[PDB]
Amino acid sequence: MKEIKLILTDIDGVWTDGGMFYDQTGNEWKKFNTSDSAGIFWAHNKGIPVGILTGEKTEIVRRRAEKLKVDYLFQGVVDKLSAAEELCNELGINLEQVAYIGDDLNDAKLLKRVGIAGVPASAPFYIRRLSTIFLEKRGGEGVFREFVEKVLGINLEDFIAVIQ
Amino acid sequence: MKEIKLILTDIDGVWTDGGMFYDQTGNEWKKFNTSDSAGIFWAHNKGIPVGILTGEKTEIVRRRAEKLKVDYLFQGVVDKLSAAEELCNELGINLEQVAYIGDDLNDAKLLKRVGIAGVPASAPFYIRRLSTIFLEKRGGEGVFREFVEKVLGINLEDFIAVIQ
Amino acid sequence: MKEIKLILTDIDGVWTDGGMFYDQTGNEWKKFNTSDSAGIFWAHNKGIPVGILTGEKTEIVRRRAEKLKVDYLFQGVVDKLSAAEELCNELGINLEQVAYIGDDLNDAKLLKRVGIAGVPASAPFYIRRLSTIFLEKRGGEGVFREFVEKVLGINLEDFIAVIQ
Amino acid sequence: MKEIKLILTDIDGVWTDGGMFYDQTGNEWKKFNTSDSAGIFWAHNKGIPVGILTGEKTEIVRRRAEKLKVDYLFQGVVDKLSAAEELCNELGINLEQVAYIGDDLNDAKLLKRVGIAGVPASAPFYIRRLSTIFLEKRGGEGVFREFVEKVLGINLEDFIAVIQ
Ligand SMILES: CC(=O)N[C@H]1[C@H]([C@H](O)[C@H](O)CO)O[C@](O)(C(=O)O)C[C@@H]1O
Ligand SMILES: CC(=O)N[C@H]1[C@H]([C@H](O)[C@H](O)CO)O[C@](O)(C(=O)O)C[C@@H]1O
Ligand SMILES: CC(=O)N[C@H]1[C@H]([C@H](O)[C@H](O)CO)O[C@](O)(C(=O)O)C[C@@H]1O
Ligand SMILES: CC(=O)N[C@H]1[C@H]([C@H](O)[C@H](O)CO)O[C@](O)(C(=O)O)C[C@@H]1O
Ligand SMILES: [Mg+2]
Ligand SMILES: [Mg+2]
Ligand SMILES: [Mg+2]
Ligand SMILES: [Mg+2]
Repeated sequence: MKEIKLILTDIDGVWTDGGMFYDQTGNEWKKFNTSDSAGIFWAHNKGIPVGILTGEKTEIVRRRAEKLKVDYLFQGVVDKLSAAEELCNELGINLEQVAYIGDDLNDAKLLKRVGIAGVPASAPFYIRRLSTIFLEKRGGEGVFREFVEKVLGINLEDFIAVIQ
Repeated sequence: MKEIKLILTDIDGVWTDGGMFYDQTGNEWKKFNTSDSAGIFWAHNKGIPVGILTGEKTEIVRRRAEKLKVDYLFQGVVDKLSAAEELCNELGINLEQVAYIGDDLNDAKLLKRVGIAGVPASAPFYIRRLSTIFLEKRGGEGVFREFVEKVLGINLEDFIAVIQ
Repeated sequence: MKEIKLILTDIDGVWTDGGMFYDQTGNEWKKFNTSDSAGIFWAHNKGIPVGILTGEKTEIVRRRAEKLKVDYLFQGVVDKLSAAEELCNELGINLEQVAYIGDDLNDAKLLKRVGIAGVPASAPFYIRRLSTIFLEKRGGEGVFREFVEKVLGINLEDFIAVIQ
Repeated sequence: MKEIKLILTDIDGVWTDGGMFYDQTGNEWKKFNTSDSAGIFWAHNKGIPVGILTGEKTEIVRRRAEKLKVDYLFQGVVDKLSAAEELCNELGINLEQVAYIGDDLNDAKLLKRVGIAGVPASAPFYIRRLSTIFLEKRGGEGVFREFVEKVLGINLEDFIAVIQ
């Protein structure tokens, strides 16, 4: 499929089902899926970097990005298209060489500009229709992994090669 | 769609799937869905205030309401119809100009009196039948967003206009 | 529906989906569903007490029981049939006048001896086949409410009566 | 079913749906399903030890292993096949007498070598195809219980015998 040099991803509604847990004390949680770490694995296996673009800003996400050895983390991003363009500048690539997955309004402008756009099955219809590949999985169900595997054309042969 | 001047909403079973998480220490959680924040976005985009009426009283909900810039928050409400009527008086509107979404016994009197009544798909059947519009989504699945988008007639053109 | 004078219930797998959340510090959580409180409402409306029999013993459940004004709470119960017999003996009640809902091995002896036995849709097949009424809901989905409404014959007329 | 002398299991994605909950303070949760404890019950009832092999290392799992009286607990395992072979050598059994359930890349080598391999319905397709028995349940839904019951041929007669 289309050649990709950078994989970018939103968090809420992609790495999660959109859930934001609040308690009585000011603490907050997100629920990640260990399945998604394999998306980082396949990307790094093919020598492709992964960056997170999120509108939120939390220690939750910083620690998760650390655990998964994500290459870039941008939090509190107000303009994701600008952020992506700037990062493309740094790497000497075009948006045409980027695969991005997001699920909501703040992702729309960037989704429309990238080489491959992914949107989970759980997303609003007017975002889902921006997706250029079909994703079966919902947010939090391992849809980041699904996206990476499809974008990179990971097949049974690739699997067999890594489990020797 | 009927003219609407105020959107009101329950929390438990609408903004959540009814889940109430308890630990061993007296703390408590709810799980919100980031998708519902777009309900506030659309309402405010159309100049319409949003109010929360809940029979619970928690810091959980105080914090979530603040995060989403909800216009009105009423907690520990014992009589939601009276509460809605009083707010209408203060605003110079009548219940026929209100859209309300709720899911259970304490919402029924108000559901029967508003201009547009919404009830999530997850709700008890005797409450569900009070709904005057069909909602596909369950509590916690983004059903508040679904309600707002339906009530305000948010369409593709409206979406295209905001992502420019 | 036959005459019922006491409604008894398990917690894990009935009031919850079986979920037991553990953290890194020795704390523990359960997720309840606010829908189930209506089960207590209907029982009390009909003048029927509710008791909890659970094999676990937690502050989680003590607090939840208090919040819902449950009439009886017995925790750390090893022999649920004996516990039920002893409670009923204090109240003058025959097991045939009891409705009990449970979901697992420790509930089977009691389920086989009560007037109405309920088992959630999510339960192991060997237990589900002991249910004497059909319950559509899974643990944590409001199946306690479902059980009470069916056992007490709660219909649209009862609903109309409480909201008028 | 074939002769089994040891049951081994992964945690994340088998005993859970893969969920990893992070808060703002460095704490972490997993959500277990009480249903899975019956897996240990049946195994011990047939005189068969159970061991956990997991690549994570948490107090969460120490606590859950203790609660369920699991015979062996190995965490931070990087090579599950080697760990299993070493354990087998110690017990004087071979891999053909082991039943193992896992869901992801780190489980594949061992799944290919055991006497009975189980993989939950929620797992990646290239792992699921390694399963030698059909499992209907997803991670966190009681799939460890399902695996044990199938591996040990637990039938209605067994159930009847234990509830007398
Ligand atoms: C070899 C491997 O893939 N390690 C991955 C593990 C396993 O999925 C986990 O140990 C299963 O139990 O998950 C992480 O720790 C995680 O999602 O938190 C990230 C890590 O990159
Ligand atoms: C521009 C915008 O829509 N901001 C909304 C964000 C994004 O949905 C989030 O940043 C996605 O990562 O969610 C909130 O913070 C929230 O649900 O907590 C409310 C806020 O109004
Ligand atoms: C009138 C009524 O139903 N009160 C019930 C409420 C409402 O369901 C809740 O206020 C909705 O927001 O829930 C509880 O507080 C609860 O489940 O914790 C129990 C209580 O008996
Ligand atoms: C007799 C029995 O099987 N006890 C099991 C209980 C019951 O399932 C529970 O008490 C239901 O309320 O679950 C555990 O405590 C657990 O999953 O934490 C393990 C324990 O082995
Ligand atoms: Mg998002
Ligand atoms: Mg409600
Ligand atoms: Mg139970
Ligand atoms: Mg796993």
